[PDB]
Parts: sequence; structure tokens; C-alpha cells
Amino acid sequence: EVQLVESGGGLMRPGGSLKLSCAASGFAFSRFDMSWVRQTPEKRLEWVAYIRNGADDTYYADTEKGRFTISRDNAKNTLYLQLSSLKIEDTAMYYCVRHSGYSYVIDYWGQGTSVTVSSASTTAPSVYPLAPVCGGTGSSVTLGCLVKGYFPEPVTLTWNSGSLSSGVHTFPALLQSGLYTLSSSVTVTSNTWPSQTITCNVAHPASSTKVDKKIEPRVP
Amino acid sequence: DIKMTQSPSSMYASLGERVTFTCKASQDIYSSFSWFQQRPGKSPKTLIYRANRLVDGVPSRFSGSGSGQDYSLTISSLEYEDMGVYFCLQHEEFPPTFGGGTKLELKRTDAAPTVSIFPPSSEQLTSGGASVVCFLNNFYPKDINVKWKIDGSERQNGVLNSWTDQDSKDSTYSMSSTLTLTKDEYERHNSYTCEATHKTSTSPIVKSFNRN
Ligand code: NI
Ligand code: NI
Repeated sequence: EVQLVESGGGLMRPGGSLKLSCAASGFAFSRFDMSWVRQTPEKRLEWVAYIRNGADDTYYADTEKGRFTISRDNAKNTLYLQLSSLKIEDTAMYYCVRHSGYSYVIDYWGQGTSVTVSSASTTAPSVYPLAPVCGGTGSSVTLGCLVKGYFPEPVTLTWNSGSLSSGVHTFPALLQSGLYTLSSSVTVTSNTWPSQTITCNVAHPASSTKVDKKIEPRVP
Repeated sequence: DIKMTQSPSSMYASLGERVTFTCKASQDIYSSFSWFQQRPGKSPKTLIYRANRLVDGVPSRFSGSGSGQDYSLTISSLEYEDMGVYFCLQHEEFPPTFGGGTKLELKRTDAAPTVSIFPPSSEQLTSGGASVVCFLNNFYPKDINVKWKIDGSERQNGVLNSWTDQDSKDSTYSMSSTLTLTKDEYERHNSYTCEATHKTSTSPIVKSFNRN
């Protein structure tokens, strides 16, 4: 049961530093070479750094002085990547990967840890319920949730704490004048709303914001 | 670094169909080559190594071939779980380099969108802003145009359009269109209209409301 679990990512200003960790389990960590790989927002994959059993035998795609440092603590079964003098274009999902043997071939990938390099401040979202237009007629009804003005990504959004997943469409977040906006729609049969409550659950961990917004009919 | 050129960049395929991706390296890489699959929302998974060897647990419908500079991945009988993005990788020379990816999606019959329009919520109006939202649900193919009209005149400034990826249950797309106004501007007009044009019909689908 090979497991690689990254952590340490987050938001950082350009010029700052960030240390990522990869907790390994399920294999003899000290006998395998390891690499870090990153995926950019454009979904491009790119090698970052590579380390063998030794602490000095490290190789980097960009060896500009003191920008990437890969290290490992074999007693803690952990791999590290120190990012320094961060640039905006270092924004990416960083993956821990295990080499199968003596070559550069990969077998297992981690789950990734998201790094955002930006000058913008963390900002909590506003959550707005979208109820149908004043009126009320049809076999089904479509409701919505608009999450506006937050930074950085991501927000998570569920309906009725996850128990309502059929008929749900969530639209990817888009940057609009420095801040993200996301929305979600849910379609249910007309006889269940508003007789049964429908609630939008929005979480923004970077600002610790958690909102549960009930959708209620418009008035008058 | 060695350049990896993957083709095509995307393709639609039917269930049970045979599909082939190719990748070309800028020099001989002696079969130090792998294929990866990235299902939607997940990290990549290694499918093939050494050009033609299957990773344990990968079904036999996947197969790789090639040598020198030219390599291929073939999926013999396409299944629903095979959708996602496929990447090639050379690891003959450091640093290993990935191809740009091939996005594989499901072909299905055309479907017209279901359109819904939402005035600004009362909570937003208290804040000083006003967003009008149009949802276009469950259409195929992906291309679609949305037009906003305010008291009859077209408005394009301030529109944000967001598509989903392909639906995992019915292979349709949905999209959200948000027109963002100031509260002052929203209150200067009465009728708001979202018009969706899609290849399934020459006439647009129209949804409107009046501020009353
Ligand atoms: Ni759906
Ligand atoms: Ni090059």
C-alpha cells in the first residue's frame, strides 16, 4: 500500500519562500530515488528536482543559485522541496513521485500540493443565493449559488452537506479583476422545493470562511 | 531538453472504438518512454513504461509501441473510465520531459441547452453590486454563444462565461454566464435578457425578467 502525501503549499508573495513536505509510507523509503514534478495552471507537466539515496546527489531542471533545494530525511520517511525567491510562474501543483529503480522511470505519484505565488491578499467570499424569478411553473426547478470575490483558490461547494449530488453542476472558478468567482446550479423536481430545504455549503479554507446559505423563494 | 510533440491535442471518441495517440521526440530516446493518464480531478497515473510494458493493474486494452523517435499509445476498445488527459514522457536524458497531453472526451448526440435566469439576490443589492446569472445546462457540443440584452440593447462589457468539463453521467456540458453591474446601473433599466445560440437550432433560446 504505497502512499505519498504532500503538504506545505499555500499562498506566498513573490520573493518569499515555502517548504513542501512529502510523507511516504508503505515501502522502504530509504532505498528509492525520488523526484518532485509540477503541473502549471495551463496543465503542463514539468520536472523540478531529483534526489538519489545520498544527500548531495541532487539534480535540478533550473539550477539558478538557491531557488530549488530538494532534500530527504530517511529517518522520518519524508521528502522535502525548499522553494526560494519565488516567482509568479512558480505557481503550480507540486507532485512527489517515486522512481522504480536506478533509472528515471516513475511508478507512484502523490496527491499534489497547490502553491500560489501572488501579491494579492487573502480575501473571504461573499455567498449569494440564486432563487428562481418571481413567479412559479414546470416539472423541475433550478436553483443556484454565486460565490464571488475570493482569493486564493480553492473554494469547495456542496448542496445539503453532500446529500444532494444528482442534478448538480459546479462551474470552475474564474479570475475577474484579481478575484475569483464561482457558481453552482442544482435541478430538482418542482414538488420538493420549497417544501424541502435546499442549502448551499461553501468553504474557503484560506480565509477560514464557512457559509451555509439557504435558498428561499423571492418576495413579493 | 529533448522536445516531445504529442498529437492530437484533443479528440472525441465513441464507446467501444479504437483510439491511438502519437508522440514524437526530437532525438532517439531508445524506448526510455512512458505514458500517463490523468482522470478528471486527479493526479496522473503511470500506464506504460519502456514504451511497451503495461503497469500491473492496467487493463490489456492499452498497448504501446514505437522506437527511435516515434511512439504510440493505442486503446483497443474504449470504455467510459478511459476519458481524461494522456501524457507521454521521455526519460532518456535529464531532465525528463513530458508531452503536452492529449485530451480524450466522449462523443454523443447533439442536445439543446436548458436556460435559467436569476436576478441579483437581495443580499447582493445590499452590498452595492448586482450580478445577473444565466445557467445553460446539459448541451452538446461544447460551443455555444450567449448574448445579454438590457432593455433591448446588447451588452458585452462585464460578462464572465464558465464551462464545466464534460459531464461524467451524460457526457453533456453546462455553462454559467454572469453579467456584473453596479447597483446604480442595474436600477437604471427594467428588462434583462439572456439569449443562447447553439447549433441545435437557428432560433436562440431566450429567458428574460423585468425588475417590475
Ligand atoms: Ni449533470
Ligand atoms: Ni530543450
